Amino acid sequence: TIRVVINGYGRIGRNILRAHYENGKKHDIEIVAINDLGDPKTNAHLTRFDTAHGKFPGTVTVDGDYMVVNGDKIRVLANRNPAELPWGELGVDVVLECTGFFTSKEKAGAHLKGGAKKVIISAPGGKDVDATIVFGVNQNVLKAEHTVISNASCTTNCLAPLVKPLHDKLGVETGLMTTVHAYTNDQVLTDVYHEDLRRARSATMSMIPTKTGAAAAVGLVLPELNGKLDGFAIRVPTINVSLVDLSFVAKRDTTVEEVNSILQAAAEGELKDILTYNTEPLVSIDFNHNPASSNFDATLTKVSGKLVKVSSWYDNEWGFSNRMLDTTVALMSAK
Amino acid sequence: HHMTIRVVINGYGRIGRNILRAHYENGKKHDIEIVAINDLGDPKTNAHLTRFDTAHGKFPGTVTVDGDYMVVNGDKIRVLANRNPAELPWGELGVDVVLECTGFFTSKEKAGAHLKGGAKKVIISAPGGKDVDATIVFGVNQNVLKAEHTVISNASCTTNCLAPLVKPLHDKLGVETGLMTTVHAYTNDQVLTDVYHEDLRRARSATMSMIPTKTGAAAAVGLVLPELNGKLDGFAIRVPTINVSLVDLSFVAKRDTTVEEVNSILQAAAEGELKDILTYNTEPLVSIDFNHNPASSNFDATLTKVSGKLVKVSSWYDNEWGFSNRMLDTTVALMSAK
Amino acid sequence: HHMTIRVVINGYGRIGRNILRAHYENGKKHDIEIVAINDLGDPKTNAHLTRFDTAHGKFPGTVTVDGDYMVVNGDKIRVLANRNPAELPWGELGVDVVLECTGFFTSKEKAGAHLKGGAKKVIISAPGGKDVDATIVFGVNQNVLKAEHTVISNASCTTNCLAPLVKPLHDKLGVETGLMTTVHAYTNDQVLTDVYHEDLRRARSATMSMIPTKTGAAAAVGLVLPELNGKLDGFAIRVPTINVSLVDLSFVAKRDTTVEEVNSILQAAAEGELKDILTYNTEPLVSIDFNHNPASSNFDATLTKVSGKLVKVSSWYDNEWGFSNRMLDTTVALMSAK
Amino acid sequence: TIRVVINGYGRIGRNILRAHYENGKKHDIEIVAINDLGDPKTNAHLTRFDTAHGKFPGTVTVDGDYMVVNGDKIRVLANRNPAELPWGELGVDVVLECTGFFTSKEKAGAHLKGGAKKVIISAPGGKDVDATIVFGVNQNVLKAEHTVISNASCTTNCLAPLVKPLHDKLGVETGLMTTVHAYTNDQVLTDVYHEDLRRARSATMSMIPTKTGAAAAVGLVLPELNGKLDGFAIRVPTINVSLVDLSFVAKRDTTVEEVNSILQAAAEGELKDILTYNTEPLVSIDFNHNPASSNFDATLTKVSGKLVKVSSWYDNEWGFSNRMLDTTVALMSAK
Ligand SMILES: [Mg+2]
Ligand SMILES: [Mg+2]
Ligand SMILES: [Mg+2]
Ligand SMILES: [Mg+2]
Ligand SMILES: [Mg+2]
Ligand SMILES: [Mg+2]
Repeated sequence: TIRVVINGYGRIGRNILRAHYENGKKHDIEIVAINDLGDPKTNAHLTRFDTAHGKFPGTVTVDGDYMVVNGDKIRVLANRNPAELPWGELGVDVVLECTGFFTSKEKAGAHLKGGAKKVIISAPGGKDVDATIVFGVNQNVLKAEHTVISNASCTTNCLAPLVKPLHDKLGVETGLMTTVHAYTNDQVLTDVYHEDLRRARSATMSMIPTKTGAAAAVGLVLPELNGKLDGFAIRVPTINVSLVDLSFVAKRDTTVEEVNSILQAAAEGELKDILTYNTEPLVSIDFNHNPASSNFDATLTKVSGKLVKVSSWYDNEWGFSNRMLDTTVALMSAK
Repeated sequence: HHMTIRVVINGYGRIGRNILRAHYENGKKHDIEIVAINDLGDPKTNAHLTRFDTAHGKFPGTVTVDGDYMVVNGDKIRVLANRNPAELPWGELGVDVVLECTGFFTSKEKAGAHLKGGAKKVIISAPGGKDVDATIVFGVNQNVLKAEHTVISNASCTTNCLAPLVKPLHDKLGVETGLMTTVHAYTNDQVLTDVYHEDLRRARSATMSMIPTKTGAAAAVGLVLPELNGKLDGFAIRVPTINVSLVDLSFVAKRDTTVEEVNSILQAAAEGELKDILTYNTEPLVSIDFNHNPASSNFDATLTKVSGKLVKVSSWYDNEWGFSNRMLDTTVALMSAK
Repeated sequence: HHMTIRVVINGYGRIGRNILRAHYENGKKHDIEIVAINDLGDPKTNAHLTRFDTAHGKFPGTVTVDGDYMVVNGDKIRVLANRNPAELPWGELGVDVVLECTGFFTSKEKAGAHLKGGAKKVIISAPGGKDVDATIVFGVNQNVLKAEHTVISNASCTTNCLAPLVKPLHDKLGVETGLMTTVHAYTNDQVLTDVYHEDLRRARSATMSMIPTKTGAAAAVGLVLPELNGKLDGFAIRVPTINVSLVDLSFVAKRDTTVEEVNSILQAAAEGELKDILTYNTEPLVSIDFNHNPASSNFDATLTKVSGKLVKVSSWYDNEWGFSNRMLDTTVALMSAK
Repeated sequence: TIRVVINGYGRIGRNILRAHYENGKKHDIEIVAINDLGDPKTNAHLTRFDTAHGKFPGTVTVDGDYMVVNGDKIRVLANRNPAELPWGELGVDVVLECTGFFTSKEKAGAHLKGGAKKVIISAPGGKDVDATIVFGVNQNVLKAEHTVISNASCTTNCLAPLVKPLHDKLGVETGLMTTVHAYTNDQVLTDVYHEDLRRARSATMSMIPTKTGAAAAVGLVLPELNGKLDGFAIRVPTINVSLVDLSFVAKRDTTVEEVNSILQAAAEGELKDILTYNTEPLVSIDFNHNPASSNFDATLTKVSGKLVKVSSWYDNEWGFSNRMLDTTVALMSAK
């Protein structure tokens, strides 16, 4: 059994914890501690009640130095310097690094000095991380020697399962992505100073372009695609669930039904439960709280010559949270 | 206006009301007088909706109802309510052009009822049936209009954004094939909370979801640019904004190009032949900054991507206001055709 | 269910569909079987809208269309489509109670057409005409029901929130007079972007504004609590949320009271006679936390204010789900009446 | 002519500046400097483009140490310690204190040490401020000796003009207010740690109660009402424009038309242009960018016995911004 801690009990951290309990602790993981600078009773309240993900169906209480979730005593800690955290004295196998402040292999390595064996960054990592993993696509690159890895981004976890079967079975010459994306807490309600002049604008009233690294990052996960994809994001006024819209030039002629069949076979085969195959006339909220990384919408496929468009819905919080647990197991399992 | 084009609006829904607002808000720049509105609603309600709008704010002007007339900045506009266009007193009113905005008369056969009532021409504020005399994106193909054309289509808001964007690129680079997504504001064909609709996706709350919907607007470019017939297709994703939309076109160029070259082609078009129809934008703007912008296509050079021969270009458009202003442009072009 | 109450739903709009969902989502807690739905829409569309909802999420269960039946968790529900209730085969189906959810048959005279078709009783999912046999807020006055009552009203969602809130306070403090504002989620009588409506305020975009609207729900308390007849009035402010509303009642008490005393009165009622109808809340919650809550009135003790003899009490309510569950409660009470 | 500076060029500061220029500089004021920690080009961009208030109709450029607005050179400064600001060397008459960090008479007095003559706090002040002003209701309490005052809050500026004529002409025994209020930037897009557990919840999806001091603060402005009013706020998903809903026990019997007539007479008399009188069937967005403090909606009045309900719409940004300019003049004019 793998002993995990969560560094940063924000939205990502809370959703990882909820994902662990809501699936019946399918993974051989015990969350033995949370480190967060906020006070425990507020963080427990925000675990019990969420707007996007509703009420936690389990039980959460705070008892002394512990937050108790479905009977499990999770040690609460509040040290801003990771190397002083008692990870070694606590037997910590994997730190889920969810603060957003320690996204390089160097900064995230402080957890190793404090006694933890490994760290998974809940976001794209520096150039210098040991690996960048989309679980279901490249977790086989993991090795026992790795100690700081990145779990990529929500968007890369949607795109890579979509493009891998298509590149294998059809061939991707080049591609361009737009992700139509729910707003996030790096955005604002009404216009206010921001480093980025577009994210400074009300997220509730506008479509807001923003830069994405996900199309390029698929090159890390699928090296044969390095340099072949580019794109951007459009943030729109929804609280959760996003859409990858990928246009690509196929290397040979194809049809709508062949493209769809390739993805259906992948969803029943090696990408089962990571990639799903959807034919019903659904809308974005129907994928809220769906734990898949990539919900391919076969109803939206278009083919015009060699030009193909494919679209996939993803819960940009819940899919990623569940993948953090899958990657935790695969990392402790690497030889 | 004197010895002017006399127009009437059939259907005073949002499209018709926004044509009237566009005409008055630029000071009747076009040599047009709106002399009647036919609509089945209470005239006092239609007058109130002209004074106050959520998306387009308060009308800068005066609107009163005085008997059988709605008076706008002093202009007396006859208010009618008849379901059958052939019974409308268009000959009596000396109508040059009916702006047909109901959605119920989109073929030449149906719209011809206005001509029976004595109007000289009809412009459908939407894609037309296969029998219409022309389909016009003003700035792109108004030169095809002739004096013989009597029932025409002004295409759609989305086609009016796409065609100015793709015409310069096709002329300089060639288009092999292209696929469009329009990320589009919701419209009144959608719903607040889930309820019966003919379309199972538009049956779903528009305020809470991204909602795919079909649109023929990319295929329709072939009616205005015949060299592109059959080469473009696409669909729409409706999102929770009240107005302003984004055309996102991915296409395969016939030769190699670059971000800078694509942007330069569109900059030249915006400064030249497509001035005021197509604009060129480099500032870090968001969709609401194009609300109440009368251009057809506000190209956003900051978003251009090129990977191999695949190009993505994106253009913002006020899906109500641009089209409203183009209806007036096309009215003048039609009446000027020789 | 065996030797059960056989119900049908006339009108499968949101109100009717949410009754069906409420029945199945609590596992058919009530000894009721829904044996038919009459609606003019395509049954496959109505089935899809039962499986997926924005406000209430996915139905936890199965829904298929198999011939003339919609099959819900294995239960065969006959699907009908007839505009005239007197032609519906209610006698053939052994219907005990029609849940009348169309909005078109709210008087006893009109709803009596269901009785001509052979149903035994009708419950209108809305305020009734002056001729209905009873108006029921379950938990407050279901004891007035008699076996002779055949067409009744279940009042409105807002009356079902207000009456449980005010009944305990009137009993212990006395109400001289009261005025209510309900801060209310938008509904499908409103619009996404401004368009013609009979009401000039509901003609305006519901997503961008606070919109006042009339409601008789405070006056209607007098039908269920006659001692309060004529003492309460109010109106609604529609705001941009899809579901869950807030009753905000200001009233003048007949004796002096305090925040703590007011809260204690409502706590005792919630723990006693009004259990599960009225809840008592002290946690720092917001409206979405009451979405899909089946109570009629979720009193929020954190909001209580008293200044002199003026009291303000506020209660959250899922304006769809509470009422849906109460329709089922009132069905059982009506069929149990002696 | 009064030489003004803006400390804190956030939303309040930007809207004060826009209000000055959009009304044709009706007030005998020159904004001679802005002090803000953000960089000038971002703040100029956010002056040119706003979501709630649209595009500034004037011209804004940055030229060296100055932001030029409609031809006026406004000195730009970036000192976080007010006493080091060159206010004296710059002839600063009134500092409009808009940071939200200096809301006591003591903390705000740092501007006086730096050489400014007076400070107006753009929010409720400490117990210790020299005065709390709702312009149009009590600006006559101002005196030459005052050096730190508060301009109250947006909500108090809506409520006080509403209640003053009613108390004078009818009599307010007691009252309770609900303000149905647009969200603000102290709220969040999706649930995240906050000091207040209700404001920690998504402002776009819920009605969110919050505490207000405005009903009590009307006691400062109208001492005869001290202790007689209480209330709270409900934040709802709109970006701007709010509603005061006041229920009160009148001291004598009255009617809907008398209540409305009292307010109509006040809107044409002493409260002209501060209080407006509205009978059209309007909704909240129709009052966006309206510079009044209190837009009374006569269509909503209710009277049941001695119990009266009156409602007033207010642009909670624009009305207050315009009042800051009115109060600036009245403060420099006090003898
Ligand atoms: Mg002429
Ligand atoms: Mg005729
Ligand atoms: Mg000729
Ligand atoms: Mg039975
Ligand atoms: Mg029969
Ligand atoms: Mg009996």
